[PDB]
Amino acid sequence: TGQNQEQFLLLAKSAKGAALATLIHQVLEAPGVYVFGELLDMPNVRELAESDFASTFRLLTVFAYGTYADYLAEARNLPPLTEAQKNKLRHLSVVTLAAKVKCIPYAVLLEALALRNVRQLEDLVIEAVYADVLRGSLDQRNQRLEVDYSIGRDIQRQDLSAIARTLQEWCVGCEVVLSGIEEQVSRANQHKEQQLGLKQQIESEVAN
Amino acid sequence: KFYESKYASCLKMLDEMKDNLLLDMYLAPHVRTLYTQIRNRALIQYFSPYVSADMHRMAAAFNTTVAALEDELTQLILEG
Amino acid sequence: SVMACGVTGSVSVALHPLVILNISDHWIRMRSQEGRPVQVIGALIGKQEGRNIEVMNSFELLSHTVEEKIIIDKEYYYTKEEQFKQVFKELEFLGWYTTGGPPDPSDIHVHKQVCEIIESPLFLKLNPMTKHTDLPVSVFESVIDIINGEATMLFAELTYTLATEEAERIGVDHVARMTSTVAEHLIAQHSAIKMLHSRVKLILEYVKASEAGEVPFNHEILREAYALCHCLPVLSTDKFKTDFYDQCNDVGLMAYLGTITKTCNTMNQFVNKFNVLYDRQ
Amino acid sequence: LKYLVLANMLMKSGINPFDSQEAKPYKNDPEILAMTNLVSAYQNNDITEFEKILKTNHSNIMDDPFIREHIEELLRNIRTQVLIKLIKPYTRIHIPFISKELNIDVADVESLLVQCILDNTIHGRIDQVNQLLELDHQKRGGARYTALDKWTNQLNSLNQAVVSKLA
Amino acid sequence: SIDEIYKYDKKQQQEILAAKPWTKDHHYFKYCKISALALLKMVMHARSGGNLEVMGLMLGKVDGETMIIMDSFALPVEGTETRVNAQAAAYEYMAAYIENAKQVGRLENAIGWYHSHPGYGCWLSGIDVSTQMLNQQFQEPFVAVVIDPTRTISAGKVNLGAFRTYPKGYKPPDEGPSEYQTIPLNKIEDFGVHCKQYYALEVSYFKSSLDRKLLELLWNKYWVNTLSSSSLLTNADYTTGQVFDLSEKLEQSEAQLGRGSEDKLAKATRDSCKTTIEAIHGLMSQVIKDKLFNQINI
Amino acid sequence: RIIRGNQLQEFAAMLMPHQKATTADGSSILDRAVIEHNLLSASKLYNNITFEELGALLEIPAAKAEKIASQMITEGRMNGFIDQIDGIVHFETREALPTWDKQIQSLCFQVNNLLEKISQTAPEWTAQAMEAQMAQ
Ligand SMILES: [Zn+2]
Repeated sequence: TGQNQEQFLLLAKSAKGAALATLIHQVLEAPGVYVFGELLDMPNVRELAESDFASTFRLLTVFAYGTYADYLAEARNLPPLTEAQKNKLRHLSVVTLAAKVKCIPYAVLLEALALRNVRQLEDLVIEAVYADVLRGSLDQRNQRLEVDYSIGRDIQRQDLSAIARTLQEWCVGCEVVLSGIEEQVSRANQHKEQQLGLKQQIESEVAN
Repeated sequence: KFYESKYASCLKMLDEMKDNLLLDMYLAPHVRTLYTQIRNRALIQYFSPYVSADMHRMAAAFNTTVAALEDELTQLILEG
Repeated sequence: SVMACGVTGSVSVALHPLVILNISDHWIRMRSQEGRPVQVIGALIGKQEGRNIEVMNSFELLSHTVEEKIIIDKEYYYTKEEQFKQVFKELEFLGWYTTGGPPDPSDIHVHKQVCEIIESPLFLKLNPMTKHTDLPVSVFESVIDIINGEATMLFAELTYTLATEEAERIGVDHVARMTSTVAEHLIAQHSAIKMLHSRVKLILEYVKASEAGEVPFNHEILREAYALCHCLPVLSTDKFKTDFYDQCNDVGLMAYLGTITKTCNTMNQFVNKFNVLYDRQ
Repeated sequence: LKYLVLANMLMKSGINPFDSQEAKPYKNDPEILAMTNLVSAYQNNDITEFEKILKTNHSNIMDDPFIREHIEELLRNIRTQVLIKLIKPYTRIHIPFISKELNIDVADVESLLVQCILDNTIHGRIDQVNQLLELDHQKRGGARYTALDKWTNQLNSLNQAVVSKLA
Repeated sequence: SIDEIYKYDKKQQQEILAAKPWTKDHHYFKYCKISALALLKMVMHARSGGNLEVMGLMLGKVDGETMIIMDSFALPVEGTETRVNAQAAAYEYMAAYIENAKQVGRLENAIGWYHSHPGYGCWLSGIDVSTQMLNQQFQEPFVAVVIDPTRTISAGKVNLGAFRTYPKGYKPPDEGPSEYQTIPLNKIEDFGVHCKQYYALEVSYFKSSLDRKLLELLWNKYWVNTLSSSSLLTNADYTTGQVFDLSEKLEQSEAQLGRGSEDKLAKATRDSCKTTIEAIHGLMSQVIKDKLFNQINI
Repeated sequence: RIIRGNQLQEFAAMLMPHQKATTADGSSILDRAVIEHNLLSASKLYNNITFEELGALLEIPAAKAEKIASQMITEGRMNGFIDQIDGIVHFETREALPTWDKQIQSLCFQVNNLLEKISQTAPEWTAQAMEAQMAQ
């Protein structure tokens, strides 16, 4: 998303209670809008929390942080969604699965998205790749989804540290590899010169 | 019949000749070698185009029993 | 700022660094000859595989100015084409290049002339007087739009990647470096890793600055950093493990046979000398 | 002219009898038109068309014994090439499928495949138990392992010859 | 001044061509300066030929004992390495190319010829020596450049040589170190026959101030390509071809020990060493990639 | 992208009668072109697929999916191979180590895009943290 961010933020700053409550149902039922981080952090939408339209804010929280199974567990409280919105939330659940692991079996996908047959799932993954949400390829025989690239959904202000926790884990990793080379290169010289020196001793005994 | 992969009728006619060719002056002292060389070659030519072959059809095509074919094939794998 | 500034098009341009050096050399040579910076113009050649365009080589084009407008010599181009087709038979005219800042009316006028030669030409612009820290190369496609009833041509910028040719990488690296078998072979990797480590550290520091506070919070950038974190480890599948250890055992076996050959030679030297000193042949 | 077209097809493959010299205006003749249809069908390798012309022009071809004697050989010559065009995209192909596609008995399909693999026209093998044709496809970097194999053999003989020097 | 070398002085070149100092000394030309553009273009052309030899012409100039190559271009010729003076078939094309180049401000004229030796090292064969001797007899000042694109890739270092022939009858002086290269058995005989009929120039490279700037800025993104090289499988068939040769060399070195050219086993040992060392370096890059991108986890 | 029957139904309704030309048994040039387009498009989504499923996704019988896939492979318009016993078409995977190198490229390109976006949105901290690299 990018154009829709500005286009709906313009309307978000110029909207009130009920108009915002219906705007939430309009942003979730719109193609391309898979991130709601700027929209959920608005004071105008913060007013809707713990108010007359609380379930809509909870629905936006599920769409920005939770999965389709989390929606199914709280479907009695949350407002009803159409097939397009249910699909979108399923796409985002596949993104969460893809964020966890690279190779996703069909069983875990069928259980997490609440699907009955394989083609439904395959068609949803196609709809994902076609909406530029996921990249990858499907394997029928081994019944597995090979994920090449998945987008970012969750913002997580409190759990942000975890990102750094992995980034540092990569940094340290680099810092090992780098030093490794520095040492190995040094060794590669340490041998060479030594050997040359040794040869120069052998060659000095030819005169005797 | 050897070239057309019809080894049943080929061995049938060959065994029909056997006793009559056994009476020939110069041909007889080789009649064991030739026949064994032919049969073996045939067995190879029969199994050449197969990855997985039924031994009953093979035994029927070579005018022999399945256990005798099993022994013959075991000898053919061991050296041939 | 008269150009497209809207929807993307093909968005698959792979540029070879040879082309960048061709254009740099063209500009340096004309500047050397005239003693002042000169706008240079030329042709881009390469391959098109569906929506993927690969820009592989380039050559200088002949032009004249009529009053104030730039006219491309088309006869020269068709002659040059007859000449490059003999040695680069699989390559095709893909577009044109020139030097300077952001696209202008003159570039559009010339682009239309190039459009008389090929249907959808690329336009590459190189800024040899850049003030900025990023590579001063941009690539554009042309779009034909209607603004207030006037059907006009505009440029839309395309993103591009650099080519992945191994010989070219080594050549470019060797040129950029311009100075034991191990010590000199892992230095380009050490510099590449150092560059990666810098990028990783800058992104990590941006994350901590955002989370600690003071520095402005951004949903979109930290979201991409989250998306980057989830891309690690790259390839953890069992097929890849089997293939990686296949590679490693192949090189391992080869190293074992090589060491055997060297030890066979050392044994030969020793026995040759032992049969002379300790033995009488 | 009929025996000329028969010889043009049996030669494997003349495919241009009425494009030569004297046979050019005679192709329109209603008696030898059957052979023009048959030589065009043999040229494009079509069994269905060949058998259709052989069924339509039954008495014009099958009454003569010299053409009837070699018509089976010719038919098999077409069937071989159509099978080769059919096996190309498959790695494992059913025998009953080929039997229904070429329109020929399953035993004659296996007999044709046996003869064809024996003459190296079809690259593959037959799985007689599961009744399928397992075609030859599995090719990887086998050039390296052969070079490493000869390197191993030569290093063996060399190290033996180096140790042979001392006593 | 980094860009001083790019200045073309026509009268100065005419003066040098009228003076002909190379006639006073057969070792006159000692250095070969190659532009980054010409290097890249010749290596790119050489790689584009694959396992087949290609050739082209080099445009440039002379400066004292130094031959300067500014640019190059491919010639549409057959029989590189089999035909003496194969370039001759492109005469017409060369005349037109240069004419058209002059129209766009390429002022430098023919300074030499380049060709590739895919997977068999940089040196001059018998055919190459005849070709270069012709060129030095009728087209002087002229230099021969040879590139091995395959070994460039496998060694991770540019494999290029610049050579000049000696006139018929003339003997080289005492000093000749000769930097060692593995030559395959199908080429070694011809190599040995003609190796003393020419000498190697000291090669160096140069780039402009703008090239310098652009290559630093290119590197700011081109580093990604160094950590995704995959060199072990790009030209695998080369190392397997070399091993084949190595095996036959070892067969000959075994025949030498049999009963009873100067120590074939030591040569073969240095060949096997070089091939293996290249292979292990490939694995080093692969393991480095595995350490950086795979061993991270959640 | 894979074109659905429904989407083609609407497009076919947009056409003139002359534009609905049919080659043989009632099947139109467009019908067949869309199947072939969809087969090639499906080859970009899957490493392998069954004829039953492929038929269902393309809204054609499984035998037709096999037959047309087989034709396209033989004609050189699609890269793949067919397993008739298991009833599966395998598409040109291009996996193993080259994919690993390409995924590394994607990751590092993501790194570069992220650094460029950090410098664009907040250059102050970018310079402030850039000096720290030189300080070490
Ligand atoms: Zn040569």
